Amino acid sequence: SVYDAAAQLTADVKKDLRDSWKVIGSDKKGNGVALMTTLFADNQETIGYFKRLGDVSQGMANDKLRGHSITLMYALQNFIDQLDNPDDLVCVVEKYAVNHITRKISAAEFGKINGPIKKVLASKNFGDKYANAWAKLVAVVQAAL
Amino acid sequence: SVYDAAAQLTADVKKDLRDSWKVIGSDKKGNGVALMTTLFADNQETIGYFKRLGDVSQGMANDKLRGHSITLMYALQNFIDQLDNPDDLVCVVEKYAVNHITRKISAAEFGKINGPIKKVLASKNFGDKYANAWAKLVAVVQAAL
Ligand code: HEM
Ligand code: HEM
Repeated sequence: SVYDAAAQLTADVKKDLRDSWKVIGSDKKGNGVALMTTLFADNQETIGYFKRLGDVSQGMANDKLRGHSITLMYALQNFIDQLDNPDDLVCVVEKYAVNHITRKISAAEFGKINGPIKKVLASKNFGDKYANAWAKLVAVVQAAL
Repeated sequence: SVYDAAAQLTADVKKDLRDSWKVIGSDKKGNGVALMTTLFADNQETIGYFKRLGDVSQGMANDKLRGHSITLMYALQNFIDQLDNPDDLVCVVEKYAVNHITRKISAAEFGKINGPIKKVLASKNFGDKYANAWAKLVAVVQAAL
């Protein structure tokens, strides 16, 4: 359950999430678009779900993709800000889960984002330790799907 | 016609928005729920769009409502952060507009949030000057509806 998954976010996992977010979250537009383009590059099969965005290879020049990417980063910001209170983290996670459930995005599908996160992370000199911390956060959302 | 609506956000309006948000956005959970419960109390008919949230009477104690309220505040945080770049503000405003259009929420219906915003601002002692500034930000989204 999402309640069990939220409990896996221990003291050090939270710390690693905050430390890395401090850097990644500094450039939401830049890292946001980088995140999405990497997803479409590594997992070409996911592009179908983003039909509304249009020509996704345009990257930053695509207003819809840019608007979506920035918005995704504020969702991550939301998660980071709720780390102190698991009750609040859970209700926020379940809120964002609703629309993904509506789009038939499964847990396995959602998990595709870990690759892109690991990459953007590595580009900022944050290794496996941080990639794994984020994978645990993503797992909380997966549990709600 | 979003860009034209954004043109109304002059240097002083943006200054008033940032200053009041410094206070309002410091307690997203508390002020977010206050906004929603005030909307429900002032315009009972708006509850019709929120059947998914359940018993909205519980207010803060209702996990679904709390989750939605906090998330709404990050949309505003997003807007405030994009004020200086019309191109980014516009693509972000249109991104958020998609789901509201899908729910058949008209510009007039969306405009009902102005009353609640005014009361919440007043709670923190921000007068009409600030309420009008926020009305202009809301008008930008209304232009996309
Ligand atoms: C860290 C991971 C992710 C976060 C935090 C996240 C967050 C969001 C948010 C906030 C939205 C905009 C609000 C909405 O319309 O629901 C959204 C939309 C969307 N997300 Fe996710 N998402 C993530 C990963 C994914 C993945 C991996 C997929 C696809 C396999 C996915 C598919 C979608 C789709 C299809 C949309 C709608 C796009 C549109 O038509 O504008 N998301 N996501
Ligand atoms: C300050 C203005 C507002 C902002 C910034 C805002 C923001 C948001 C956000 C971020 C979401 C969650 C993402 C999504 O599903 O699209 C949302 C959902 C929603 N909004 Fe708005 N909204 C505002 C005003 C309103 C008003 C006045 C109404 C209706 C009279 C409305 C009705 C809805 C509904 C029905 C949902 C879905 C809630 C659910 O079932 O969980 N919104 N809004």
